[PDB]
Amino acid sequence: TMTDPIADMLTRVRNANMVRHEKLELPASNIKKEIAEILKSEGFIKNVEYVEDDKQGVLRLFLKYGQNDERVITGLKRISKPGLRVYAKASEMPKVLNGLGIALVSTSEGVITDKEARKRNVGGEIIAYVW
Amino acid sequence: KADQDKMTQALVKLQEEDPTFHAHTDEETGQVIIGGMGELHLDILVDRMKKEFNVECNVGAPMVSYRETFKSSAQVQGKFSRQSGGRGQYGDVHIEFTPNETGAGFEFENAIVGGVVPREYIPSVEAGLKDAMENGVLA
Amino acid sequence: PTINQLVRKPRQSKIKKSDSPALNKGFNSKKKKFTDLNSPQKRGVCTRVGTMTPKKPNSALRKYARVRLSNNIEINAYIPGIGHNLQEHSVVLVRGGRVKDLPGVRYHIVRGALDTSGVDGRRQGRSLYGTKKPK
RNA sequence: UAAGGAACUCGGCAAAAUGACCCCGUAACUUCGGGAGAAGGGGUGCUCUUUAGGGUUAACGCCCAGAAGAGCCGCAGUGAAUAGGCCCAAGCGACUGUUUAUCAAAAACACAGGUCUCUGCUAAACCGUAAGGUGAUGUAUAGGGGCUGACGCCUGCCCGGU
RNA sequence: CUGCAUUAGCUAGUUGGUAAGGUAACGGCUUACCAAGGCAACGAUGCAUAGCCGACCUGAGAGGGUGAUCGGCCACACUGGAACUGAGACACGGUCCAGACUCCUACGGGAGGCAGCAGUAGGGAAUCUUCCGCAAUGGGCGAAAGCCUGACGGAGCAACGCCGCGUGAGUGAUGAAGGUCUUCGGAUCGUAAAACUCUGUUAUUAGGGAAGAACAUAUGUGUAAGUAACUGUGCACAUCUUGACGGUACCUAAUCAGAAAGCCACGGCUAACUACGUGCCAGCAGCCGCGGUAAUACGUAGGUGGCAAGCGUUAUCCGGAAUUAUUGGGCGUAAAGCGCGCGUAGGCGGUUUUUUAAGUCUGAUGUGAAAGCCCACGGCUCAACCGUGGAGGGUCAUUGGAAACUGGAAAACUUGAGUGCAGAAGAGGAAAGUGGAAUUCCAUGUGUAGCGGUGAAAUGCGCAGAGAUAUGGAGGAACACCAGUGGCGAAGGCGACUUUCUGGUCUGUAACUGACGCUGAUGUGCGAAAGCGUGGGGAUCAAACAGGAUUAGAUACCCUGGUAGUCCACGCCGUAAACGAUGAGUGCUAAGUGUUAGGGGGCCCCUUAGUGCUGCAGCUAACGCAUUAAGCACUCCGCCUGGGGAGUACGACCGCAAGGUUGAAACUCAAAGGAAUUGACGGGGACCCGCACAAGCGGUGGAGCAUGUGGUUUAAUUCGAAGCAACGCGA
RNA sequence: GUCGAAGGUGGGACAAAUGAUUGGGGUGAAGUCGUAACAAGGUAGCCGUAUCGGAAGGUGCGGCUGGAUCACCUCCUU
RNA sequence: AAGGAGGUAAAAAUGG
Ligand SMILES: [Mg+2]
Ligand SMILES: [Mg+2]
Ligand SMILES: [Mg+2]
Ligand SMILES: [Mg+2]
Ligand SMILES: [Mg+2]
Ligand SMILES: [Mg+2]
Ligand SMILES: [Mg+2]
Ligand SMILES: [Mg+2]
Ligand SMILES: [Mg+2]
Ligand SMILES: [Mg+2]
Ligand SMILES: [Mg+2]
Ligand SMILES: [Mg+2]
Ligand SMILES: [Mg+2]
Ligand SMILES: [Mg+2]
Ligand SMILES: [Mg+2]
Ligand SMILES: [Mg+2]
Ligand SMILES: [Mg+2]
Ligand SMILES: [Mg+2]
Ligand SMILES: [Mg+2]
Ligand SMILES: [Mg+2]
Ligand SMILES: [Mg+2]
Ligand SMILES: [Mg+2]
Ligand SMILES: [Mg+2]
Ligand SMILES: [Mg+2]
Ligand SMILES: [Mg+2]
Ligand SMILES: [Mg+2]
Ligand SMILES: [Mg+2]
Ligand SMILES: [Mg+2]
Repeated sequence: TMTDPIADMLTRVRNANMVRHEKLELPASNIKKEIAEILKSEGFIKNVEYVEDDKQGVLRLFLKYGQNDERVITGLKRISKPGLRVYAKASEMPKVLNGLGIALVSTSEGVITDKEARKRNVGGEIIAYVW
Repeated sequence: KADQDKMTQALVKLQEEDPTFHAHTDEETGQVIIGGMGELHLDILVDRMKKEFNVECNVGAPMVSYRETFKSSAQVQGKFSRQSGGRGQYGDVHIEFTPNETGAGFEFENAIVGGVVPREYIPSVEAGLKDAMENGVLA
Repeated sequence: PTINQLVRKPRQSKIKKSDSPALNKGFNSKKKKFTDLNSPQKRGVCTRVGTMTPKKPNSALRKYARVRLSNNIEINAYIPGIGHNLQEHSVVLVRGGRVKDLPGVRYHIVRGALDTSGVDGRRQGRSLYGTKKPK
């Protein structure tokens, strides 16, 4: 059965991006919503909507494409997994694409990006890479 | 025979000790021969090898490598036909064997006229003769 | 495999075999046993000396000796160079390196060591055949 | 019965040795029952002290029966008598049985098992001249005869001759 | 902080308690008593191997390999046991006992332990002097001088390693001789050489000549505690004296280019090519390979390349090897998905709220010796080397903080998972019963000479009446049409009909429970056919087998028979190309068109679950897969790591047996493999054409003769041509 | 007197070496016999199982397509 | 009209 909702969400985003879809609806959760908000703030997606219905709610992402129809999201990679969880220190925080990408992290100070983790000098569980 | 290496080492050491005692291997007979100044010398050396070097050895008269020869001359023929199965083979030769002058050694002559035996096979015939003579015919 | 599978059964590397097993063994006579020790060469006594025919497509009468080594292991060792002065009971030094033509010949007899003589008339690459500098 | 210990002899024939009870311990192989008392070891008398019990009785008493400790004596304590020698292998017969009363006990017979064959009942087979019987007060999962001989794995070719 | 399960059970002072004894000390450390505890799949026990570390080698790293020299810790001192003395030993150059071995002896009896430094013998491919001195540092004793110190400081030997410097430098065309090649002009060795000039690092000779040396002691004073006061004691300042190395390092002066270059390689990888000799020989070779007369691959020579007091070879380790893949690989066809269920441990797990701080993150403190590696600086003329600082190295510990995620605790939700309610189809399974067609056999009527079979035949059956035909009977086995990329089942599998018992699945609904789920090692069951046991049954077909045929032979294919078996019951076996060669669960990602079983809204549309075909994105070595993924992802399991050897051997477990499961190695090769391409080929195919058939005229084959050929004969019958495409052919 | 090394006796366990003889395996040169597989390989091949035969292999039962193929019907795709 | 899936006939000497 389902074992990694975050991986499912990332794969939904990847598949929609490949097929060049405009919107993407998935079941919601707080971690997923925070991930989507980070993506929007960083500019990888266009908009995020939350539908506060029954059954845990729905997230409705809107993907972003640049000029020439180029895809803003090149790739998403799950880093920490149920089968093996990954943590890093503040001084060991990895840079995605030499800084051109973001590493979504989960920290005592909320789920943030690797840039914010380095700035605040904190580590945590490296949820994902996005570039 | 398990003490042959010990025997060789003892022979080496004994030759270093005693210039007049010699040990050598004879190719033809494959025997190791010990040479000395006399029966007493060799007996003392044999006992010393047996006891000091703990290699019990037995000694005897050296073997004499005999030879064979033909006393009578004769013209002979050798034919070999093996066409019956699979690859077929054919060979034929007529050779006159003559008692050579003693000490002159083997002598092969090629009195072939008309190319009855192709010149390619003549060296092979000579080599076959050499091998068959290396192998004894009487003893 | 899953990470759990690797934790349960870790990965296992292939084991490497020596090309010259006979050189990896010494012998203790007092305890009458073998011992694991890597030697670059071993002394031996030529049990036999003669010629072998190479496997196809090569053709020759390649000179070799059957040698019993100081550790009591019997091997076939090639005799390199042109002409040699080796017979049965000769004491020779044996190093690694097989002869590809010769199936069961997995070692070489060093030239210019112990009984084995240097190659007569050799002038180029002499150190490989134990020949002194002519000068 | 000194020393020896199978050197005897066709052959250890005879003899010697083992032998009871308790405790420890016990191999190959096996049809899983066994082999097994395998083997190989230890203990064993008497006195006293302390002390768990069982049967029968109101109880006393009577009977059975252990454990621990400390002592004593001898060359020796199942102090006599009675009471397995053991082991490793091979042939044969599976086995318990049976046999030449009176020179043969066995590898011979028998055997449970196998197979072939006869027999539809007034059966076939058997005894008898017959009557009359056995078979059987049975009925083919039965009855007679031949051969084989537990069990395991198997049982090839020839129907010309008789 | 190590390998093995082809090691699964281990433990009886064993685990705990009580009492005592014992020890520097706590303690089953030991004994007495009571209890039955203790360890172990988080790997006990057993077996094998091993001194551990700082560090060292390698690698970009992650890792892999190693544990010399130097430092720390441990253990041992011919082997085993014991205690004595002592602060300390159960003691390398102590004791006692036992043991092995060895030695001396006057035969009465005695002695010894180099894994201390040298050295001997032996083993080995292989590792040094039976050297000098306590002058320096350190140690024991002494008040001290001092004695002892094979620690140590030195010297001797070894290219064993690293580092440094040599073997000369400038000019030198007149391209000198001579070697090698040549196109016979020349090219090359070559500014190389010769010659002139220069230098002395090195070397020889002769002189000077350190540091390492602080001291201790002794002799002079000064000062400080104490003294009633000295001698003394501590401290401070001066003086005599102390070197194995060693007359060594180093410096100076003179003489000479004179004494001082070798090794490997030159086919590709890989820098460097020509001539002779050889001729699959001799020989080379790390792989691919080279060598049979034109060898850049064998040997020599010239030249060239790489290195250089070293250069090559062998051995071993890491790398390249992403070739065990955490970083960083795979399993449709290349090696790889268990034949399939059911299910234990474990791994993993849906949404929200509160709480905890085990993981997770962050700060402080202590420690991670020294040496080493790295960075910097300083000293040897440089460098190696030496010295001094810095930096690094913990999965380390104590302590203070954060709460997002994982973990724990509490409380809710219905989306997953089940249940209820209403419906659907089904060769799902088990047991009894009924039925038609057909085959074989038996009996009888009619009937005559064949039947059967094959490419063609024969065996065989039949004149005793076969085969054919009609009727009846006996018995076994399978269910024609329906029938379908159709249905059902986890897989194997399930097809006449009827009855009974029974499993699963799908559709809609939204009462109901509230995460109860997924996977699944070990385990436990099912599992085509053949096969095994017992008892039945026996038509057909048919291993074995017999005969006939074919054939060179034919232990076959073909024909005639024919036993096991094929069927049933109950047990056993447990394997198949048990296949979709594709593990299970879950979600997500264009479309078109069928079909099975349903549902909803108007023949149409929508929809659920299957079953097919076609086809995007994406994937793939390609073939191909593609909402029934081989795409994109997460969880769990099984499996792979070149081909043989080999699914073999050994061990173990299972089986009546046959065999099954688990499962190596030595050795051997440089391939083995996959997909696709072009050819060629096929006792593969389709089509098209041709005096190839067909239509037709005339011939040859028959006769005589001409001629050529084969055969035979001869002294010779010359040689050549042999299917078409030899034969009135060379002629 | 307790403990106690070595020793002795006994039946077992495990490991190594060695052994008349024996079994398959690998390699090797033009050896001998046949021709199983690759084309429909001249009987499609292969898988499991049973049995037979000098040998490859043949034969039986079930399975697979990783099988060529002339005529027929039955469907599906463009 | 051309391709994919199932069933199913008839034929057959031997060696290249
Ligand atoms: Mg007597
Ligand atoms: Mg007596
Ligand atoms: Mg006797
Ligand atoms: Mg006698
Ligand atoms: Mg008797
Ligand atoms: Mg009997
Ligand atoms: Mg009698
Ligand atoms: Mg009698
Ligand atoms: Mg009998
Ligand atoms: Mg018989
Ligand atoms: Mg050791
Ligand atoms: Mg690497
Ligand atoms: Mg001492
Ligand atoms: Mg000593
Ligand atoms: Mg020493
Ligand atoms: Mg030596
Ligand atoms: Mg690696
Ligand atoms: Mg495969
Ligand atoms: Mg499968
Ligand atoms: Mg340090
Ligand atoms: Mg069956
Ligand atoms: Mg037949
Ligand atoms: Mg299988
Ligand atoms: Mg499979
Ligand atoms: Mg569908
Ligand atoms: Mg064939
Ligand atoms: Mg075939
Ligand atoms: Mg047959």
